[PDB]
Amino acid sequence: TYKLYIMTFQNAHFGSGTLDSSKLTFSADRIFSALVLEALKMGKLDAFLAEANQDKFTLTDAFPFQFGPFLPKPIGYPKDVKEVRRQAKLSKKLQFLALENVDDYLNGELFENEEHAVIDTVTKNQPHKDDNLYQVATTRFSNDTSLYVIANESDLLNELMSSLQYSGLGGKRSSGFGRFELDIQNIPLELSDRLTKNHSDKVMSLTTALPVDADLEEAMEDGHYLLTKSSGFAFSHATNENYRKQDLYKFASGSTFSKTFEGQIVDVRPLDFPHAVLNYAKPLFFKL
Amino acid sequence: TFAKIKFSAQIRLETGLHIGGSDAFAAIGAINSPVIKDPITNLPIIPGSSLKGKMRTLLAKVYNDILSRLFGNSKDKRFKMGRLIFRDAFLSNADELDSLGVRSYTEVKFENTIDRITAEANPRQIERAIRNSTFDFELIYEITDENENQVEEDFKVIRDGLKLLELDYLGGSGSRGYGKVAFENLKATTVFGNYDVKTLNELLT
Amino acid sequence: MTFAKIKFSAQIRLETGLHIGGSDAFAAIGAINSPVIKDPITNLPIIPGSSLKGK
Amino acid sequence: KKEKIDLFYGALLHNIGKVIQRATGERKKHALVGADWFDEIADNQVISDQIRYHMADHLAYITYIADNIASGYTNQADIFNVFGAQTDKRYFKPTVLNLKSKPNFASATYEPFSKGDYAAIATRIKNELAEFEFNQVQIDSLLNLFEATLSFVPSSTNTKEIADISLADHSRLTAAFALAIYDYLEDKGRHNYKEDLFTKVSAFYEEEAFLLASFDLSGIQDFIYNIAAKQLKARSLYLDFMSEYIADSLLDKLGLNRANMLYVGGGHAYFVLANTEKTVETLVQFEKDFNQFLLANFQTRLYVAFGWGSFAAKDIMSELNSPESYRQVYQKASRMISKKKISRYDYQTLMLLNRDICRGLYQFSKEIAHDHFIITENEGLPIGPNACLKGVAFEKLSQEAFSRVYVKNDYKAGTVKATHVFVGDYQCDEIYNYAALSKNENGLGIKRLAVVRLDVDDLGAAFMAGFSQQGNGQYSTLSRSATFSRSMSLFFKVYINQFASDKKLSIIYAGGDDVFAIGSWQDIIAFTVELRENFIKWTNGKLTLSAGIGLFADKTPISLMAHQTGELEEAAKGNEKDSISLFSSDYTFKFDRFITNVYDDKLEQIRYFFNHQDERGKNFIYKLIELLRNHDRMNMARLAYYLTRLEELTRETDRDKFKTFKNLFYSWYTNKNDKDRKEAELALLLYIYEIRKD
Ligand SMILES: Nc1ncnc2c1ncn2[C@@H]1O[C@H](COP(=O)(O)OP(=O)(O)OP(=O)(O)O)[C@@H](O)[C@H]1O
Ligand SMILES: Nc1ncnc2c1ncn2[C@@H]1O[C@H](COP(=O)(O)OP(=O)(O)OP(=O)(O)O)[C@@H](O)[C@H]1O
Ligand SMILES: [Mg+2]
Ligand SMILES: [Mg+2]
Repeated sequence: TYKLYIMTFQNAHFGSGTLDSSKLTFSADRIFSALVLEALKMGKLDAFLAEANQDKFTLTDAFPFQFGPFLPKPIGYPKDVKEVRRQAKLSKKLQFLALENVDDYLNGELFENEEHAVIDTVTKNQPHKDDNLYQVATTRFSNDTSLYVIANESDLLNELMSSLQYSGLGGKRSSGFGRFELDIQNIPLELSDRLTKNHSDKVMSLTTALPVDADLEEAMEDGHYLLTKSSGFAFSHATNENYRKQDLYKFASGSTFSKTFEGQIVDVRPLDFPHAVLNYAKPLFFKL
Repeated sequence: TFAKIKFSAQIRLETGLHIGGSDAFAAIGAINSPVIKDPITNLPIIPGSSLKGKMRTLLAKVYNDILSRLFGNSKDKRFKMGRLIFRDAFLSNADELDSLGVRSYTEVKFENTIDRITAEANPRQIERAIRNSTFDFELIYEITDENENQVEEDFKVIRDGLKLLELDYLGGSGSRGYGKVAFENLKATTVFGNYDVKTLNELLT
Repeated sequence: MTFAKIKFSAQIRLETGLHIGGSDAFAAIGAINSPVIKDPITNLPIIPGSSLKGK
Repeated sequence: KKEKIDLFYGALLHNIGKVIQRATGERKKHALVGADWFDEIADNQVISDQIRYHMADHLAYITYIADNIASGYTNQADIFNVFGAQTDKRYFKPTVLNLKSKPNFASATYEPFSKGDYAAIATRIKNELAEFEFNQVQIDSLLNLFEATLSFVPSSTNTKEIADISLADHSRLTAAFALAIYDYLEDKGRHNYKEDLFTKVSAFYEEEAFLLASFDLSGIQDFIYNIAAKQLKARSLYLDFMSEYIADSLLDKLGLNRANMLYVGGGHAYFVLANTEKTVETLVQFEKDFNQFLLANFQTRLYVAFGWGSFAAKDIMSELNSPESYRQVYQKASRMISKKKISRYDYQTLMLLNRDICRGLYQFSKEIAHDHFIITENEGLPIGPNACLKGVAFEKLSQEAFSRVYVKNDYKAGTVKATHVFVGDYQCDEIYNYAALSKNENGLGIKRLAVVRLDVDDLGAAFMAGFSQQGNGQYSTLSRSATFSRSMSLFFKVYINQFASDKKLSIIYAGGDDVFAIGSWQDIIAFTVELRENFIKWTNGKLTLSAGIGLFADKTPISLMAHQTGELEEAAKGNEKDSISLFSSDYTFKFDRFITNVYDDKLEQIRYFFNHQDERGKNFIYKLIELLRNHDRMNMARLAYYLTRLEELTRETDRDKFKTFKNLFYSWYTNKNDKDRKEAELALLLYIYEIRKD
């Protein structure tokens, strides 16, 4: 709920399913699994997990900051022969909206995803294997675009988040992908009043969430949500191999529900696995 | 003990390098092999994977463990993502190449092939970053409690992996030039954590 | 410890001065019709290693 | 379901008189001579009773109302007359569908042929209509017999106001309505005499009956191309028989069929159901039944979103200001899909979730030379919640439900259950040998495959907001949109295959507006030139397409092929949307300008020069390209020296020939519009490609 965490990324890689596609942002899983891996490289793991399980802990997904903070497209709010069809192909590559324009967006104004990166791909190989010819996609930000995981400020969190900036964030680390720098900035008040956690009227989630089983029924019939795919492998130092995770589906950021809910941190431990592989799905919301 | 020491060397190309790029559509009178450049900065780079795999194999020709814990291993349980996070280089002297008049930072070298027994040439236009380009190199050795007096064995390897790469090519069509390279201004600050600097910066030269 | 790497230093002091062809571009209207390959930052003649390897 | 059989055929056959009328022309009425010709075949009474007294028995008033809801001496007018153009007739040559002949491109010189050649039509009708059992087993084999033969003949064809729609579709779209009128009147619960609601009063239009359903097989693009290479053809064809089995099992859970349908091309499919208290919950049930089928197999890579629009019979006409609400008929079902595409996968399909075909479909890849596709059960390649899909040989009659035969309409149209899926003919070679087959017998041409990815621009715009320029009580009928949707579906799913006659390529999915062709590079461009030039004749060019061709080597991955030409037609969707883009993000020529000013204007004259001289060659061509790429103002003068210097060097029996080349070359080099320069920059590429020796 507290201060923004602006991050100047400069050639990161945030894969989604494959290695051939970076996705210009990252879910709250990517930032929460990073901090736990930082807290395990330090000694301060269980000091973070008590704070991770704490009620006041907040995160959100990454959204492009270049001049002011930007927000995801509120899914399911458009509330004349060709342009109403032509702009549907253009307001579908429209996903990241300015905070000075969300109130204008729900009443009608055209936007185009003012360009943040060139999501290209590079070709790589391993020369003496005869079958390693791979491609790593790449998001490459436009020299002033930042992402700001909005989080509750703490001495432990700034101790770990300033360790990610010299240890990378995202995929293909140890190859020059994801290495950034921090700028913790105060949240503007015209964004800060709409941040909620237990509101009840026409709210928008802005992180990948997964409700409790009683609340999960409540978000279906009134929510204009969007699913995800939290597959992949589990990064461990006590396995000698690599196992898959348990592949849960979360509600992507921009899922405009009718009211808020409470979500958990889903444990996706593989079968017969030593430690606990978690997945942050606590929600964080936004009024309209 | 937790620290993150960072190298900041200056990659200087005594012979102009080529790093291949990617398969795109070349026209008739166009460059057959364009160098990989960041899309936004229309300038050459050296990708961090290109520095890693050349340093990985050159140290494999000497130290054959010591190599797996510096570069990572999907096997070898404790050596997944071992201790080094490299970074894509960038042009430092982009303002200092011009005033030594250079109109475009990448030269285009024309080559051919003489097919044997028919003697008919087969031309080629490969693009290379010019010589006195200076790239900024940042190698990051992360200190945790799982080191246990290995923070000097792991610097007669990196500083020797640089020295092997001094006298070998760096990326692209080596054995024909294109990699006579130099690492300049070696220094190792501690950008995050608490660790000394004198015991390894005096190991240099 | 049977890994070494040695270098043959030499000095190519030539005679009958050489034309390793370079940019076969469309030249100027009365200028040099076929220049040589050159270092960009000094505009001096070079002998490339690829012209030394295939030859 | 006994009365639904007899109500359906007579709805299709209430205007079977006018093909028996205008062939061997009598004078009397057409509704009577239909049943007169019909009573000689099988002597069925209730179907003939629907033909005798439907223009003036509680069965023929449904036909009389549905003949009006279709649309409420002269050859068939063209469907591309009523647009933003007001000088054309282009009446159809009234021949039949052939599948191995050229398309009858409708020209304005076909007005008089209104009496003569109809006897060739009615002769073929006797062949299949005679030995006909009139059950629901051969229920679609008669629907072949109207689309293959009764297509290009007109309906009433008098001095009326409609004058445009066919007789095949007018038979379908009336018989589509008449069963939906039956289910609306039956599920309401009153059958006490039709004249009382239909002919005694005309207030049947003022209630929302016979709603418009639709679905959308989403994820259809990312499934196919994310995979020694012809396995992708069976993957893109597997999702057509899935796209039809959705459209057929939805009509199996109802009492409807392929008449109750307006479109099935490529995932999207529209319908005309009955707005009952019964059809709205058999859609929710079948959507719930089919989406859990996609989870156990495809794990939310695919999703089907059944949306429906409850429209009224008044909102389909042309008299009132219903064209201003005619888009709302499609929009109400399109708003439901676009809302169901958002809120997917309800509660217990997700709480149950949070806790093969990959090898089996390889067997289907070897079943692509077969032409008879069977709906078996629990055998191989599942396509529905208890069914499967196999391509069997001529050794058929092994426990079939549907016999999905090939594109024929004529050869395999003698067996039982003629269910037709029109897909992808001329898969000439395997994909890894289109590069090596670019050299001719002379042995010159460059070894590169090339892949076409095109689509028609404002097809969904002209489908819905088309026919909308002529008055406030404008034409804009559903029948004028069903025949439009039939005309494009008959173009792509049939006529592309003859455009790929022997053009050394493999059509993958000539479907909705998309065509994804991949073949040898010379005949992949000769295909595209003979694609839209045939299409603008077909569409009276007012509704255009845009292609993107990418030239690749052999053994490049198709995911790299289909994306780098998929995002290369996106550069052609942004030029003016009517544009080819060749090999790169530039060379985005307007398509009509690409043929008359590059491919035939300049490239012939470049071919005409160097194949009718001796002393020039590739060195002269290469220095012209290098002066065409840069183009300084200095290179205008520097090229003026270079061309004048070569007059001096020729042998003076070719100097005036070269002088007609350089006065014509330097003409298009020095301009201000910057138009013909990059045209000749491209026209030299395709000439120097096709002359390269190994
Ligand atoms: N069987 C098929 N084979 C190949 N391509 C197909 C097939 N069916 C449909 N397509 C094409 O794939 C294209 C892309 O469809 P896509 O996967 O985006 O689903 P969609 O319904 O268009 O999703 P959205 O409506 O959200 O864009 C469609 O325009 C269609 O032309
Ligand atoms: N057989 C068909 N009958 C009616 N309409 C069709 C048919 N095939 C395709 N269409 C229309 O064409 C659309 C294909 O969408 P696609 O994204 O490929 O292009 P588009 O929406 O027509 O516009 P654009 O080409 O500018 O993207 C479908 O949404 C559909 O409405
Ligand atoms: Mg299209
Ligand atoms: Mg289109």
